[PDB]
Amino acid sequence: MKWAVAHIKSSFNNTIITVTDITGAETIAKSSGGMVVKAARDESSPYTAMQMAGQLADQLKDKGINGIHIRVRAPGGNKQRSPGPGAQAAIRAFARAGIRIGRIEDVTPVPHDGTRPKGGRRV
RNA sequence: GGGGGAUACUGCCAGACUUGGAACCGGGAGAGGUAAGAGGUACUACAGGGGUAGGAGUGAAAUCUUGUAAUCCCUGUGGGAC
Ligand SMILES: [Mg+2]
Repeated sequence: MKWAVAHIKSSFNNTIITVTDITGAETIAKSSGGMVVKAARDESSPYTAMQMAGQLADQLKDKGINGIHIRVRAPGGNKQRSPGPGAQAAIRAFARAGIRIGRIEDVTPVPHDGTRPKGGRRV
């Protein structure tokens, strides 16, 4: 019974995923949108997220881990705040890969009043 | 310009009257003001540990950034705004 935690940085342009142990100071598997898929336009797709979850599940099985919690985050703060579409797709692809999922937490770093939000309002 | 009559009216004279404003007390309300301090989270700087082919961004791209190990993750120490 080995427990791991997968970090999913889901954006509107990418959904990088890295898998660590409980302490988090050691990583096991990692794969971003462009790590396996060669199109930047399709790096944030749910199909790319399921491909990343599948290609991480076999490495997790090789390392000896069958269950991972999910710590999903958006960029957060002075950028995009809500989680992207790749989070639920990655977690469902992990659950369909055989890897059990327990707790899933949305841990996007939320600022109360952080630095100045870069934006153009209408543009 | 100057005389007589009137006293409502307004201006003059001396009080008063409490409603108008002014002053004080009571339990409450308020992102009211200055002064001081602490705090919240995020960000960021460097350093350390893990890990290894891209991260960022776009309508799509490229500059930019990354093999001097970035992205992501963990630890720690400072930073200024908010
Ligand atoms: Mg403009």
